[PDB]
Amino acid sequence: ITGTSTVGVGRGVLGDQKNINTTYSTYYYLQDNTRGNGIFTYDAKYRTTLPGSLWADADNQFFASYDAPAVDAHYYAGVTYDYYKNVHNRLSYDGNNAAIRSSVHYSQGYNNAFWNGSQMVYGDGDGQTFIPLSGGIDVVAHELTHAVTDYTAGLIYQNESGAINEAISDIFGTLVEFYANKNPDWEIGEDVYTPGISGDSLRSMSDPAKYGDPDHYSKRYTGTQDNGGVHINSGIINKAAYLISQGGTHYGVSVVGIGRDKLGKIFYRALTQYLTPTSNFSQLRAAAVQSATDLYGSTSQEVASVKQAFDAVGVK
Ligand SMILES: [Ca+2]
Ligand SMILES: [Ca+2]
Ligand SMILES: [Ca+2]
Ligand SMILES: [Ca+2]
Ligand SMILES: [Zn+2]
Repeated sequence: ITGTSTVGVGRGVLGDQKNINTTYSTYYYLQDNTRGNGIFTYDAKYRTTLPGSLWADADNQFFASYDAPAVDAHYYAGVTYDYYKNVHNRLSYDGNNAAIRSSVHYSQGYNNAFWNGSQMVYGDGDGQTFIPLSGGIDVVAHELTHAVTDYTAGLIYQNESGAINEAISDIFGTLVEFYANKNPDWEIGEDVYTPGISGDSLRSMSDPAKYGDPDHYSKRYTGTQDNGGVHINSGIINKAAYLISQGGTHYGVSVVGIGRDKLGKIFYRALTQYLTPTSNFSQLRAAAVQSATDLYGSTSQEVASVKQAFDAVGVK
């Protein structure tokens, strides 16, 4: 809508207060004009019809419990946009400031969130397996990174290339969590998964096997579930990425960490320069090595740590 850019205040899913960018024209809408061509948040009102209605509010105050997922989806889309702009010089997901759109209150008791090809969608959860999914910044950034992947490498959502696709979203979802820097960890979804159980998460990058996910190529899932295990075999790549950043010894191979910034720069380059739609794990290794070579030299510690980390998870 056309109006005056302004600032509202609201409470998110976890009860924390934040400021959000809004647009005023009779109502106050969740439209943020300060970022590229805009961030737009919609109410799907418990239906599956998308996008729903652009979020309208009478007083620019978003403290109703019904408002909370909209506040978070809107605010964390913001932070994610900022991460890509400030750290990798990418303007929105298409690289040309495309509008970011999100719908919340999608369906009823829906325990997921997804990028549908054109927008993010967030369920409310059923109140015991999940609370509203936009409450976790790693989740929001994971979903938005899918949009990024679709516009660059375009990894097919199947088998190994799908696992890479999922791993890239977890990796940057985690980097974005560290960027916004409030309780960052190497777990996925910990803020919104099982509200009545502390210490757990949906997936772990530091130890994927914690939840039964492979952490070595020899343990990869080769059946047909989950599109050939795109959320399962990603644990192998997630583990490599964790090692590259933080270091450690894994299956007897030792890896010197090079830290988060470099891991981000390497994986973003691999993603935007060398990965293609059918890249498999072995090609991801070559892409990451080549990336680190471009950035730090063939005989750097960085190239050596990348090699170390893929040897550790059994990927040649
Ligand atoms: Ca209000
Ligand atoms: Ca966290
Ligand atoms: Ca996390
Ligand atoms: Ca939990
Ligand atoms: Zn995903």
